[PDB]
Amino acid sequence: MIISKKNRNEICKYLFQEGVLYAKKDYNLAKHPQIDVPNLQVIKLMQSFKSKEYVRETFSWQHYYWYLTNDGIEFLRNFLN
Amino acid sequence: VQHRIRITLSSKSVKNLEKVCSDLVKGAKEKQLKVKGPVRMPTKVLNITTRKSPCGEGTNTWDRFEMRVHKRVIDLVSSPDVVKQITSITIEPGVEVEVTISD
Amino acid sequence: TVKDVNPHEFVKAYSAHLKRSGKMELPEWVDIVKTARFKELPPSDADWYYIRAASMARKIYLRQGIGIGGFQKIYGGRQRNGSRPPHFCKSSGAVSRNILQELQKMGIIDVDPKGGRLITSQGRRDLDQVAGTVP
Amino acid sequence: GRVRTKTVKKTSRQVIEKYYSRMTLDFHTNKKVLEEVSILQSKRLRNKVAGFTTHLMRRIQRGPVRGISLK
Amino acid sequence: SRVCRVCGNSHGLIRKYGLMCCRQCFRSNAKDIGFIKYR
Amino acid sequence: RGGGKTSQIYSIRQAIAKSLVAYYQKYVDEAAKKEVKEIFARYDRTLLVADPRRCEPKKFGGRGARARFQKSYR
Amino acid sequence: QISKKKKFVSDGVFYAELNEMLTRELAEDGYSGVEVRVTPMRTEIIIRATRTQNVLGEKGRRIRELTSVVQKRFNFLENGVELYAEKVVNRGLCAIAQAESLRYKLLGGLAVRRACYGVLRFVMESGAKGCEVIVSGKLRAQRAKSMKFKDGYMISSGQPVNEYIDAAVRHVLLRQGVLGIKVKIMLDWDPKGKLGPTTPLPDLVTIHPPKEE
RNA sequence: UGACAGACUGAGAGCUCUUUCUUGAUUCUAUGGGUGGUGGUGCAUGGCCGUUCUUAGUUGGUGGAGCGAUUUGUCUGGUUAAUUCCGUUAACGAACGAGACCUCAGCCUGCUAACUAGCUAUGCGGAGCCAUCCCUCCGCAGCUAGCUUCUUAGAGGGACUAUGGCCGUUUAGGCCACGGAAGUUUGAGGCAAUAACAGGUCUGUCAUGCCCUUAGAUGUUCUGGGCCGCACGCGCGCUACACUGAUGUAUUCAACGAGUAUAUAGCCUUGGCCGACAGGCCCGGGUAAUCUUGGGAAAUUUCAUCGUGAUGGGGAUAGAUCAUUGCAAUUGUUGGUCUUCAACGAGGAAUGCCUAGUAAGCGCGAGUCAUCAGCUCGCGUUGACUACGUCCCUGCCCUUUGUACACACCG
Ligand SMILES: [Mg+2]
Ligand SMILES: [Mg+2]
Ligand SMILES: [Mg+2]
Ligand SMILES: [Mg+2]
Ligand SMILES: [Mg+2]
Ligand SMILES: [Mg+2]
Ligand SMILES: [Mg+2]
Ligand SMILES: [Mg+2]
Ligand SMILES: [Mg+2]
Ligand SMILES: [Mg+2]
Ligand SMILES: [Mg+2]
Ligand SMILES: [Mg+2]
Ligand SMILES: [Mg+2]
Ligand SMILES: [Mg+2]
Ligand SMILES: [Mg+2]
Ligand SMILES: [Mg+2]
Ligand SMILES: [Zn+2]
Repeated sequence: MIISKKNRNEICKYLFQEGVLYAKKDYNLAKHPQIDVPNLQVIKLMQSFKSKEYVRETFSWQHYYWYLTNDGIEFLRNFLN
Repeated sequence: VQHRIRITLSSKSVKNLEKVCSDLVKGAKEKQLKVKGPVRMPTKVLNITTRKSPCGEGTNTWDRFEMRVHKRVIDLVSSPDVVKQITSITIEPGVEVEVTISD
Repeated sequence: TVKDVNPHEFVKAYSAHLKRSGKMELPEWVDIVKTARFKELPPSDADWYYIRAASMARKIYLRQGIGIGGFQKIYGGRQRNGSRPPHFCKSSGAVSRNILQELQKMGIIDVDPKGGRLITSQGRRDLDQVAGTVP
Repeated sequence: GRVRTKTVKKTSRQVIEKYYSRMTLDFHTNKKVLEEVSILQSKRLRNKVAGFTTHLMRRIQRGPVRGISLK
Repeated sequence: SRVCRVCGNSHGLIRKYGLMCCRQCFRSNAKDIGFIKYR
Repeated sequence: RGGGKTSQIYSIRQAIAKSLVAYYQKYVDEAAKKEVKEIFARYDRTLLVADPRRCEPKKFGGRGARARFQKSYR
Repeated sequence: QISKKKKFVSDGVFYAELNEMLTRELAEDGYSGVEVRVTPMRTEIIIRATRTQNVLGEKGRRIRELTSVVQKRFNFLENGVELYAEKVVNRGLCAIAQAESLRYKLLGGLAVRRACYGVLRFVMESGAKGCEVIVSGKLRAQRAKSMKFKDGYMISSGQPVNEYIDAAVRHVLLRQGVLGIKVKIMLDWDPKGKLGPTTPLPDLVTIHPPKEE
């Protein structure tokens, strides 16, 4: 994966402000609603948060629901705040 | 003073719609409105034919679904403050109400 | 009057009517066309154009707001597509148009508010009396 | 193909046992009688039952009869 | 360039009324979307 | 309004007959209407009473209300 | 602006998308259904389940995440749709929760015949006119064979199937196959409407006794 | 990590190179494990469906018989669409299936209403007329209705074989006759049992075990071809072999349904103009009983023209051209125009469906759809011959009977 600090931050802000995140499977939109991303980056960094179990993931028929955990709030709190 | 308002109401269920419309109607008659309805409108019948097999063999057998949508309207000769004086009572399940201010 | 008479002889009277009741203009392609895409031959009639006019005249007599497309639709018909199943095919519209401009330039009809073509009060007079002059 | 089934026939026997002097022979009386002495969920079953109890009445009103017990 | 809202399959859709499901996903979710089958 | 062509003829017959009997029954007399009904029902009964027959829906597995696709074993 | 046909279809699709997504989320809470209510200035999602504080999380947090994800996913005006999550008054009748309970009991390692009657006698005591269970797949042998378990009455044809049978289907992920679980449960007539449906079965008659005076 | 100039490659893919800027710990490498697969196995499975099976059949609890598998209940007869009932009765009492239930259609001048539906009457307005008024057809609006027949859809009612007759253990019922809209359960469907089949589907699924593949990929994306290639066989259909017809005028009547912000009018498309046609340009209407469309459908109906002729039946085959959809029409998308005018003389052995608004004839809508409907699913229009039986053939259900069969006579 190749991602900027900027893109990491604009997702990290958004998760710490909301707590949930929703993707879609339809790929190459270049704009996921509510953030600025082409949906590869969100799906895959959130996958990596899943691998490190910072977010619980209920795939729910190709819509990628990611619920942040209090395990991950400490991570993000130690990242931006 | 007394304006002309319309109430557009539709649902999926016969009983439930007939209960809601009669509730609004007797509400109107309690306040002695100039009320005209409930005019019944023809029922729109969405239909689908689907081959009920999921693989495509055996006897070609289809199944038909139909959603009926029942359309109703009532005319009220009132002021909208009276309209919200009335139309705040319980609305029964599944029925849908979309009051419109007319000419 | 017009409703009181057989639906054919009114057209037979009226076809000779707007032949002999003065005359008018007539575009110079009347003799080639099939008058509808699905047709096969030009009409056998020599005075087919006048009978077209008479029929459309009573259409407008007894209805208001008939269009360039509605006249196409009411004169279309069955199209045998070859080995394919036959269907419905609308007739040609530019034949109907110049009929409408003939009856318009004669004042038999005129364009309608709200769209369409309505009979003219005096065109009504023309059709009613020509129908009264039938058996 | 008009044979009444067991539900119809045994409601017939039970109702005409349980209520005799409050039914009559004229069909159309019996319908409403049964509407007020019974609870059902299909007006066609209701007529189906009345149409059989009426000639059960016809046979009883002349002679004796099977199972039903009348005082 | 069109798939099910359900299973992401591009064959046998039911595009009428904007269901955007395939004929099988529509049977699978048929009676809860509200296609009560009187007949 | 509606129907086909012969269907409309057969509606006109019916509506003329039924309007006649209604008009006599309400405005001439019941007994005088009796002769009219007995003449009409003497000629036929379908002048006065509608026909319950309709087009019945076509069932899958063959074009036709009561037909089916042609069947092949081999 | 949208037509009413499209309106009703999209609302039905929303209902179904919830009914499904709320399952993977509320699997380990005993999900049974959701009702959507349209109110003035508000829309409501009535999750109904069998354990409520663990669907709430601690101090109503989990419902907060769920309401946020619904808001966001369906693009609702904020404060638009809110969740209540109540408890099914009776638990032996909602076949979804019983099938799910059989699912966890059967996943955990509990024996199949033990698991099915652990559902079955519960359904019998809890006031149901009958119950059927079918388990199908590869249980202790490769060749597929299906076991049926019963107790009490049951209907299978005609209209009152829809008004009396609460039936569920679930798939289980046992290693070396998948177990299909059908659970059919008969309801009983409650004219109140509270527990079983209101209109009784079309074959029941009540010959009233002849009050005497 | 991305890249400018050129080769390469079609490629304005920086893949690979000459050229060194750019970005900065996001990686790359290697060790496990993942992930993904319209990959395999439907014979490892779920699920759903089809079929056995459109028939009427199946199973416990207690009791009887038997050492036993099993049997009884579930039946000798009568009746039935029916394991539907009467009844007989080592059986008694119960569960599914059948029936009941649901939907559409048929009836109501009875009820609730309805200017998004619609008569009716009056007022004017047009046209004809013993004309001056009237009488007839028309259009417009209403504090016209002691309007709702027509239209819509709610609640109900109605039909139960009720009455009568004959047959019947005068039981279950059956046949007949008035009456009624309805007397095959009124018609048509929906749902539909136990046990199965090694029935179909891993090519519907982030349904799925096992196995194969995991970067030089069966992953994914792109360009092009392919599924459509034709000695030939088979299956469902379309068009015809004409005159009970073809072509050309005129005449006029449905129902089902269908219509995404579709962006700068945009799916259905009205009206006006341009156009021989295809089709274009303009101002519009409708998220719909409002606009399309009160759907002006054909077949059919009259008037001629063809006059038994492979003819003007028939319209395959091909040439030339235009237009629309599409980023793209070639292996002709489709629709026109003009031309070519092919085989087909009522069809061999055999075989399919069908018992009343049914077959057959006719068109329309919908799915598919950027465009392509000879199909499939629905709708209406015209509308019959024969039959009301039988076990002869092909089967299904039950009983007795015989069996050396049980993957069960395809033994
Ligand atoms: Mg198989
Ligand atoms: Mg299977
Ligand atoms: Mg025993
Ligand atoms: Mg013993
Ligand atoms: Mg026993
Ligand atoms: Mg029937
Ligand atoms: Mg192919
Ligand atoms: Mg076929
Ligand atoms: Mg003709
Ligand atoms: Mg020809
Ligand atoms: Mg045969
Ligand atoms: Mg189409
Ligand atoms: Mg022998
Ligand atoms: Mg022997
Ligand atoms: Mg042997
Ligand atoms: Mg042999
Ligand atoms: Zn799908």
